[PDB]
Amino acid sequence: ATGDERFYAEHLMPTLQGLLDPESAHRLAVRFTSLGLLPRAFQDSDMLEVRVLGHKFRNPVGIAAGFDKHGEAVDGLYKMGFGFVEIGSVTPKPQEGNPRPRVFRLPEDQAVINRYGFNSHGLSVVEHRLRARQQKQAKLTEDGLPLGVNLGKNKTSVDAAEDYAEGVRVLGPLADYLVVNVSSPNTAGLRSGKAELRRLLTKVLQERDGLRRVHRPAVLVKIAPDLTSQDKEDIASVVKELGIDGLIVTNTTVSRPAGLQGALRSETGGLSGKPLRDLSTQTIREMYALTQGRVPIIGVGGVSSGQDALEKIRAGASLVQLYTALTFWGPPVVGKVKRELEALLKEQGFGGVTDAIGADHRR
Ligand SMILES: CCn1c(CO)nn(-c2cc(O[C@@H](C)C(F)(F)F)c(C(=O)Nc3c(F)cccc3Cl)cc2F)c1=O
Ligand SMILES: Cc1cc2nc3c(=O)[nH]c(=O)nc-3n(C[C@H](O)[C@H](O)[C@H](O)COP(=O)(O)O)c2cc1C
Ligand SMILES: O=C(O)c1cc(=O)[nH]c(=O)[nH]1
Repeated sequence: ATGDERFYAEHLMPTLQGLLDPESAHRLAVRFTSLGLLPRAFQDSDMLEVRVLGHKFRNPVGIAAGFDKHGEAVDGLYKMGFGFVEIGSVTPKPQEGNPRPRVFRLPEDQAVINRYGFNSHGLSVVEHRLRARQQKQAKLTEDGLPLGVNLGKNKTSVDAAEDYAEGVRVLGPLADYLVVNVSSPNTAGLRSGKAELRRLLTKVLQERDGLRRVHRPAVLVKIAPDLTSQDKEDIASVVKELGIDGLIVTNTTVSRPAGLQGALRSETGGLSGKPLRDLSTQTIREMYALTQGRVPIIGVGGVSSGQDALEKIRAGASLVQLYTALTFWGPPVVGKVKRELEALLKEQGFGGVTDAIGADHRR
């Protein structure tokens, strides 16, 4: 462990989180990151490179959606050491989200509960923000640092599929991949038969296919950790039938695992961090098997170490993301996870990340 890792985790982060409300802490982090005011970041080795979704990824550790909802801090996030950045969720029209407070810390559980409710600057604002750096991003992507854009829907929209279609049209041309986020716990009706998922995704794929080739992103579906076995079967079937490019597994949980200690455990919202970790890993495992290992998965939920990352990779993830760990460990967590993952890959006889993807299924 580095000097910075210990100082951030043992002293700086607990101190700052003790002085700030949770949403203020989030907002300041976005500001600092946007300005590049960051501790020095670990040099990515060849072992960490992954080729998937039509792109090179210099390392397999990404920032999950929700940290940079409005695409304000993309360059700072690459500076932090992330191999890829996902922004959003972005809704078609601007919207405020839920009333404050809407983010809650559970430090005794290394967890967070949020009910932001898709607060979003909206597609137009985000479009113009990404256009301002569109060629810089093209070079970053060529250098193995791709960009994902996560699409949401407005609270009052009467046609969910049209909201996602609008997102594809507006931000698709600026993204390496898009995410159809049908799994927020904090918008009424979002997570809801099989035929309607098929309908929605058919429309999204048609819109994507209508973009010019150099502006044509991969399309992924991000799913909840709270799905029934039937839901998971159905999703796998639809994904294969339509040629969806990948899955993001998982969003936050509306469950409250036995054992949570935080005083705020019974707040409404999605739970993230350590209590979500294994529920998410197991969802990756099931989705990989249901798709015969032929559908790339981005694994997310409770990653704070190289071991956590490798467990998701071995379960079937090609790439991982984190968010909640950053709230407790700060920016040095990114180098920590990468260093630990490289060490474990070597210790377990893997030539690189690619060799470990889905390795548990071959035992
Ligand atoms: C879930 C909302 N949330 C929270 C509170 O739960 N904290 N938090 C968060 C909070 C963060 O720091 C808060 C305390 C801040 F900015 F005031 F220092 C950070 C973070 O990485 N900060 C940071 C940075 F951007 C750049 C340099 C140095 C630091 Cl310490 C990253 C985070 F993700 C965050 O996003
Ligand atoms: C405060 C907060 C906001 C989030 N916002 C979004 C979002 O807008 N869209 C989305 O798909 N996921 C969102 N997520 C979920 C994360 O992307 C991720 O799936 C989940 O938090 C699990 O990862 P973690 O345990 O590493 O945080 C959010 C999570 C948190 C904590
Ligand atoms: O904006 C939110 O409330 C939100 C969206 C989402 O997809 N996941 C989450 O945990 N929160």
